[PDB]
Amino acid sequence: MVNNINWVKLPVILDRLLRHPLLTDLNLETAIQYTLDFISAMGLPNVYVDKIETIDIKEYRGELPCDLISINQVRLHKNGIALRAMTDNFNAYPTHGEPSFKTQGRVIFTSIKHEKVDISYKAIMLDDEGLPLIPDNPIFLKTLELYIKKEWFTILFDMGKISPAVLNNTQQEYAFKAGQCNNEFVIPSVSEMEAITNMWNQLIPRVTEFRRGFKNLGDKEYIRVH
Amino acid sequence: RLNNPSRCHFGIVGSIYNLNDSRPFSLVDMMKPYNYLYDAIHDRLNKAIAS
Repeated sequence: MVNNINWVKLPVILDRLLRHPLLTDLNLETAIQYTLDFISAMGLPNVYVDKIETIDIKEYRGELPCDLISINQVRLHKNGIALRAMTDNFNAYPTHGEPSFKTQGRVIFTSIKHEKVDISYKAIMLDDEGLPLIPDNPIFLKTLELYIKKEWFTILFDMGKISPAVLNNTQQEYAFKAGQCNNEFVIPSVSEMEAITNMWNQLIPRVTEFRRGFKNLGDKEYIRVH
Repeated sequence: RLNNPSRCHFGIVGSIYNLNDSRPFSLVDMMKPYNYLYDAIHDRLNKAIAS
């Protein structure tokens, strides 16, 4: 992302929606739901807060933090070796190698019995109130406004209170701005393009940045002169 | 030596294959960059084979 994620409170979207006389019955209760829906449907990683938190494994199982939504990586606390997805179907079940993990709910199923693991996970930036906190990027705000507008007009059109042309125009505008926001939050910055360039041009390829925490994904690959 | 009492040396005899009072640029030295490029490119070849 070229731009920065300056955070603002949720009713900044209701500043903008309620200009429209047909969206005057929207509330913070509706804003919260549709904003979470938009955050998830877009799936932009720059909107989440990067956090690292260590837990202990009792026996191939560990308690997971409360605010976790996705896991960037899991590693062993003492070695630093990263973990992979567990393809095994019989992990903690005995009969009569390289470590791995799996996460479903509040439980993480590792292949280690008793060890501490570091989890780099993503969460949502919250407000002083326990509510989501949205970027103030006007592209993001306009796209979220159009999302909420499109949902409300879909309801009104199912009722027959909106002309079909109106809903078609709203959907068209929302689709274009959804593409625009997706590209805005995804296209690399200049500093990120240096990382991508250092990853791309490698006379001797580096294919083991997963073992580390992708620390050296972006380091330059310096060849000595002979 | 017959006429110079100062001319003496040791059992060690040898030579440097250098150019013009410089350090020697041996054959391995002038082939080594190509060997390193060969190794890198064949690393690429092995990974392409594996994939």
